[PDB]
Amino acid sequence: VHYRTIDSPIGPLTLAGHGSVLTNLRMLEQTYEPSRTHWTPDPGAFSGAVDQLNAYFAGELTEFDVELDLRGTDFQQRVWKALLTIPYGETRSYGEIADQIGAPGAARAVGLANGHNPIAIIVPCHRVIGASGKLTGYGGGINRKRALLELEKSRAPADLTLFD
Amino acid sequence: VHYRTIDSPIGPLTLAGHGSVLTNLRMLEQTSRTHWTPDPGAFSGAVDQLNAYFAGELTEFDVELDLRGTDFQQRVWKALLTIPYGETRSYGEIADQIGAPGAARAVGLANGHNPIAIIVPCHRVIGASGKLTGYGGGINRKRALLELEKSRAPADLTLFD
Amino acid sequence: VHYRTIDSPIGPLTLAGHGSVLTNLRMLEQTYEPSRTHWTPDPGAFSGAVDQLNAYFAGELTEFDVELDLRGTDFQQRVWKALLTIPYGETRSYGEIADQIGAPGAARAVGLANGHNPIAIIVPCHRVIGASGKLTGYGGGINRKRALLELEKSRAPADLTLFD
DNA sequence: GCCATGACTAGTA
DNA sequence: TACTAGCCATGGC
Repeated sequence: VHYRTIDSPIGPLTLAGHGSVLTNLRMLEQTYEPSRTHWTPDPGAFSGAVDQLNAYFAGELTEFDVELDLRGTDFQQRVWKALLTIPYGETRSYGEIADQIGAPGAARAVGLANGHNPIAIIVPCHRVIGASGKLTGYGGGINRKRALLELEKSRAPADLTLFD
Repeated sequence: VHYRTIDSPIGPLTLAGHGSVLTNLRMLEQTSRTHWTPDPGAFSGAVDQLNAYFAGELTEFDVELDLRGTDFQQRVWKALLTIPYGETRSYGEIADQIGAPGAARAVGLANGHNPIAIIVPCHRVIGASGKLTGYGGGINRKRALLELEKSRAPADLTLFD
Repeated sequence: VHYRTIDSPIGPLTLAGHGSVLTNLRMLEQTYEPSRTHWTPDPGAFSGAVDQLNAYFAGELTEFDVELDLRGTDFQQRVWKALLTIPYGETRSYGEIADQIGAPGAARAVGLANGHNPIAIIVPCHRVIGASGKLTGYGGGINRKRALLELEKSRAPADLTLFD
């Protein structure tokens, strides 16, 4: 299992997976770090994705063509699959997904499922929010989530939104 | 408004209201009684029934109620009244039943604010896990009343399980 | 208005008031700063109240003999008055207090009123907790809340509880 | 338009 | 058991 850390406007992102397939995408200081058992530094890895992320922040990207290995509970899976439903710039609520995937009255259970997302950004755990419309939490900081949302309505540098 | 305290297996019940219409029924140490005048001759229709209930004979009250409270509380309480004797529903089920699904916690609090205990069968609402989860005059009373309605016979004893 | 700032196990406390009657008592980085308008420092001030606090933190003093002047809402005064009810070493739920000043349903409301208690220990906003058992929030952080509650529970300095 | 609430509910370690 | 990135109705402010 190979891993690579690139820079970003919200800080270093660390991608990981097998060959060309991402298993992980995490940030600096976000809760629930996976055990990184058998991880190897590979500077040239995930070049496809690495390009695409850079573009995303640069404004020019909206849909992510990448290969993913999502490993986790069928409830967790069913959720995360739904997250990719969510288009660029749009937002859904915790409650709404619990409906979409047919687990009505599981609005909170999603809470956990979002946080155990192993592949941030590309799987958009940041596009899910409270029914009132408030950011309730983010693995890597509530403010970071905010910066990622304010990118997607106005193409505003997360470099900035981040210190508000 | 005029009021009267009586006994029961679970200790003093205070009934209150105006004329023969009942606004409150409160048991001891529960979760503002201004202008209230004690009148030990009142609500005897109600009081009769409340003994019958505890004897395990009455299973359908016949009293006039005055349920002052918020819109959402009315709707809840009114829904409490549809729960038959010796059955039970979840806080969820009620939420659904009043067409405000996913409010069940709120049902909890409306349920908390029942101004008229027992006759409004708020104690028959329970957790979807079957858990008791709390009652105004304590959990042990809740258990007692439920056990009573199950057995159609006094569960005076159940207060000390 | 005089004030005097003294040391304590939970960080320095500042007492203010007129002559010998206490109007405020607050901690560092406490939520809801009041304006210190026309405050002038008096390092000999309130020596009654002081020698009691040292004794309170030594676990010896249990009931404060002190003249207060509280200022706030019709309601806020009801709540704060309800607080001097609570004996050393016991607690009450938020809503429990609500009931006791004849205003059921106002739990979340008593929330704020504590927030705004001008005198922090002597009037024990710290002895008020969520019915869940979990302790909900505190002016100078839960660390400090926890510590005080443990102090009363042990009749013994709990100045490590800050770090638990 | 803010919240230091609470008789809920749903999945994991 | 007991954890939560939730929820909805509140009552002051």
